[PDB]
Amino acid sequence: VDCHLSDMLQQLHSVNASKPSERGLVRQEEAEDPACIPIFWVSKWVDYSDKYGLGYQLCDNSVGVLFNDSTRLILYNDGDSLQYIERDGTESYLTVSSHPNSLMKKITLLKYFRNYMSEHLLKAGANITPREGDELARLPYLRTWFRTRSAIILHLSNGSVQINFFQDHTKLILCPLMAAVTYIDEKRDFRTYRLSLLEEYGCCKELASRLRYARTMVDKLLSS
Amino acid sequence: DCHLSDMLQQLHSVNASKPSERGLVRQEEAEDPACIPIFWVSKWVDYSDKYGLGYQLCDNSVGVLFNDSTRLILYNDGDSLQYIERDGTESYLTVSSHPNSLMKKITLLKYFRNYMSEHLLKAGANITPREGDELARLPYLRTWFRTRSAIILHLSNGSVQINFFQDHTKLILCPLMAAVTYIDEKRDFRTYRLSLLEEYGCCKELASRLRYARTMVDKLLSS
Amino acid sequence: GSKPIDVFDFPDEETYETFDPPLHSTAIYADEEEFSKHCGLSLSSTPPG
Repeated sequence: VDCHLSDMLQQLHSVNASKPSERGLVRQEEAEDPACIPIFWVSKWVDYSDKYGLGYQLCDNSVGVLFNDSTRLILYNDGDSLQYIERDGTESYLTVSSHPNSLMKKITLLKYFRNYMSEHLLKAGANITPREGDELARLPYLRTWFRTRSAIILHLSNGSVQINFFQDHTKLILCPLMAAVTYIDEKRDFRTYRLSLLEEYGCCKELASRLRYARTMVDKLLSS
Repeated sequence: DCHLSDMLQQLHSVNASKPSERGLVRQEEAEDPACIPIFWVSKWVDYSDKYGLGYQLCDNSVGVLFNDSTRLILYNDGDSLQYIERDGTESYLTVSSHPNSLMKKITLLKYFRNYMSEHLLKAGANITPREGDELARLPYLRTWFRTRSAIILHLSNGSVQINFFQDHTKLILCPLMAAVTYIDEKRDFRTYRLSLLEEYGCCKELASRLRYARTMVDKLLSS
Repeated sequence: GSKPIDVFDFPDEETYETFDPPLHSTAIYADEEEFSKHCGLSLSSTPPG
């Protein structure tokens, strides 16, 4: 979403311009707003882009794939419902039991992705409990993604941008609708902040340096 | 068919002992790697609406059972050919020198072979060939049929192979050795003596496939 | 068999292009053992520890 990435870029420019870590007093706790906790994030992923594409699991246990041919296939958490997004954005809804002939391969590959992730990878944010009515939210798909030497950047179709850092396992989940960011630290503790309140109360250098990196990555998302 | 009747007797004896209903099943005691079969079907193509059923054997030879009930086999040298007529009569030729009446079937064979080599996985590719096995007579596909759950392949040496679609498991029954090879859903390849499965027992999954096998051998003898 | 063998329109390179079997054995992509292996050697998210 070009308009959501633009708002997030402005939001990041603002907070980074205030230099939130260069302050005598930092009251990062006052910038917290638990009401902004995200509904969806990426909890697992596998880069098979050499052959098939990028497989991933969302925190609601749904699974999706962004194939190299720029189509997408989402298996809802019931294990049967399916959504297929062509290169044109042409959405379609089917079921695994329908056993479509034109999707046999992609369906099989998605199951392989699902099986590997379930049997070999940890669920990020497993300690985050779901609020009532989160089941009604529309399920997003992975619009675009890329990896640097230090992180993977995942842009969801609801406007959210997620950045997972490889070495220390810290993660950012940015929500331009709330002008908010959720940070998962090395100890796996979750905290959600209003970006505008970080400008006004400050934060530690760990989070500030990652918000500087995030802005750079949002510019890269907007380039292509 | 003498070989089918022997296989039926073996399967009847084993299944009647209810081998999965033992206090202690010791299936591994029945394994006998000396009974690995020499030949099995490693790929197949069902084009029976137009041409017939093409297949590959594990030695990389190929064959077709055409809709007119004749068969053509290409050896793994890629030139030698064997034609089996409707009454089992066998003749030998080559890709470079052949009756003109077989030109169309030869071309059809190459299409099956090229399709299989570029689209299909080789079953049992892990199994290594032993010395002297390349001296064995090449069998051909005598008959085949398809059910809801499996494809059944009856080879001219007496072997019956059953490939289950859902979980990719496969059975290779050899009446000469009174043996069964089972390829489970992880592609693990194990050969068992049927007499020892009757004595020591076997797991529920294999016991179920062996009851199915018996029903299918009964059907092969019916027609 | 009751269906004929239909080789009355046979000859050649595009005739292999019209070669479209409706049913066949397991395809090369359907090797889950090899898939899982590549995933193990490729980049992925954090494993259990």
